[PDB]
Parts: sequence; C-alpha cells; structure tokens
Amino acid sequence: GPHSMRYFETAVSRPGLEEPRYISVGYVDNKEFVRFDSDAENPRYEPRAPWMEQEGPEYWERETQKAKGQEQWFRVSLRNLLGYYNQSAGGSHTLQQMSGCDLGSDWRLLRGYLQFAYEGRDYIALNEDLKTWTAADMAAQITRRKWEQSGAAEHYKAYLEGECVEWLHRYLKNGNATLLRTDSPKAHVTHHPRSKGEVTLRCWALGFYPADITLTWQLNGEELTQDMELVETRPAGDGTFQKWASVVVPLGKEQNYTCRVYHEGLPEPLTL
Amino acid sequence: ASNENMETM
Amino acid sequence: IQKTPQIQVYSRHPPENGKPNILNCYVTQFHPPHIEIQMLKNGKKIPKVEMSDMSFSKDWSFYILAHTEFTPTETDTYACRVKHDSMAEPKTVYWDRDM
Repeated sequence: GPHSMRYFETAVSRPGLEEPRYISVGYVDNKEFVRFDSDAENPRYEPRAPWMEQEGPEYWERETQKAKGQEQWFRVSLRNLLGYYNQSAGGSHTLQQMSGCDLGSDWRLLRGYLQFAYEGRDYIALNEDLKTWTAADMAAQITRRKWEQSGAAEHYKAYLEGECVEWLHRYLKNGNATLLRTDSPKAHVTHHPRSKGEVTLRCWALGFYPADITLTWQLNGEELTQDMELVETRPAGDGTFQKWASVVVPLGKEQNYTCRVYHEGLPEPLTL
Repeated sequence: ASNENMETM
Repeated sequence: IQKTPQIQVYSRHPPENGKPNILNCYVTQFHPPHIEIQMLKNGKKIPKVEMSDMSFSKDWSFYILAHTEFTPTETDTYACRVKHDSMAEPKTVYWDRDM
C-alpha cells in the first residue's frame, strides 16, 4: 500500500500580540500523529496516536527543540513578507507550509513536497526534481533568488530523500495500530418520500478508509448524474469517512435505479 | 520526524 | 484575504432514538484560521464540546471537526452555530437525521 507523511505548519498573526500562533501537525497515512501549538501553557510536541505513545523522551524533545526553532523562523519570515508586499503593520497575516513525502507500494519514495502559501495563496514551492523552485508571484522571486543562493534546496532534498523515508518506514512498522488497515464501506439506501413524482432515493456508504470513494447512481448503466446530490466526503470522528448521494425519482420506479460503490478495500463495486 | 527550515523568506 | 465556510452537521452512527451517539460539525473552506463553533440543543449551548485540528489541505483552506456526545430524539433540535469573519452574522445549520 502507498503511503505518505505530512507536516502541516501554520503561523498566524493577529494584532496586539507581537508573537504569532504556531502550529505544526503531523500525519502518517491520512491520520494525525503529533502536534505542537505555541499558544499552549507548556508548548511541547505530543503524541496523538496510540502507537506513538511508544517513543520515550529523547524523541519528544528532539522535536520540541525543532518546533521552537521554526517558531522563530516563522516569526521572522512573516515580517519579511510584510515588506515584500507593502503591507503595513496592523492586520491578520498567515503563512503556511506543507512538507512531506510519498512512497509507493514497494516502500520506495515517489515524491517529496515542500511548498508554502502566503495569505492562502501559493507563495513558493519545490519542484518534483528537489533541485529547483517555482515562484508564484513577483515577491516570491525575492525568496527564490535568495534561496538559490544559500543552497536551501539541498537541505530540503536531504530531509526528503533520507530522514523522511527512513523515518516513515519505522512509523509504518509500529504503524499497525490502524495504518495498514482498510476499513471497507458499509452501504445501504434510505428513502423518505411524500409528493407525487417524489421519493428521493439515498445511497449511503459508511465506515470506510481511506476517504476515497465514488458512489454512482445508474439507470441500467447510464450514470444517473442528473441532480445527483453529492455530499462532500466527511469524517466520522473515528478513523473512518461517510458519504451519500441522492437522486430524484418517480415514485415506484425503484428497481432499476442503482448506485454502484467503489473503494480500494472492497472486493468489487457494491451494487445497490 | 519534523523538518527544520534554514534560510528565511 | 477571506474564504467562506462550508458547514455540515451529522452523526457518527446512523441515529436511533435512545441510543448513544456523537454529534459531528464539520466546518470547511475557510480563511483566515480564526473561527468560532457552537454546538446547540433547543437553542441552548451544549457545555462540553471537543474540537479537532487546525489543519488544512491542498488548496490551503482550513477545516475543523467539532463533536459532542448526544442522545438523539424526536423531541429536540440540535444545531451548529459557526462564526468566521467572512460573514456579517453567524450561520446555523440544523441537524437533520436524513442526511
């Protein structure tokens, strides 16, 4: 099974406090596993999985050592960006970064990521090649020239090709405590009518993992895409996801109306 | 394991 | 600059009167990150609510899951009052067992 590891960073300024809010948040495959928040009483990285509780102190502070560094880096960078855009001091800013890696079925790397986004918009980001950057807007070029100079990308690449991989592998190997499991969909149709011509059919799907699912209504085999109420794949609060899809129907036709269901963790598409 | 940023923006 | 939130109210398990459950309130697509979430029942504030992440996604928009234990009924109204800066007035979506 393919895997990923993600760090979701976010600094945030609001006025009247010269000291922003920093928050890192880790994720293995689609599941959180660590977390830091500068605005805590004791700002320290924490386990968020059960399998993570299995680390012991040197790890727990090798990371909090880093978080305090990045905290300083974000404070600094947020101010720099202020200048590149001519924003005066006085409002709410946001800087986010996302970094991680991906590995195929065969445990090997497939892709690295390192990308930033200022104010919600892409700012600068690292290429599939790990050697060169893509700057999004003019101001983003300052940083680019600046960073080509200081060889910042090698470091990144190193973290991505090495310490990311080597470390994920071991997350995987303590990881079965949820990671390598595939919770299959649990699908059934609702109803709820009234009105002539109305019946409103509802194909649900529940308890699956990962969130990738495609429910499809069909008349014989021609995909009933018309007024298909599709809901956004939502989380259950447990490690699984939900979803449904409605289609409107002339009451009493329900026979040859049929939503198929699709998922990695299934034997074959669930016809309903 | 976290990454650590070098050069600022 | 500000993105407007997409709210969803639902239950972890398919509701059933008298049976324990947990009420979900999934907020999405917003920006900036500050947001305020209130879970409600019969127009009154559910006291203990437990918020998730402060995470985001590929399009850089944030998301949050709030939840509370609740015993579903035909007798009450359950709601989620969201309050982001991208809206003059709070929003309130209602729990509807059918969806």
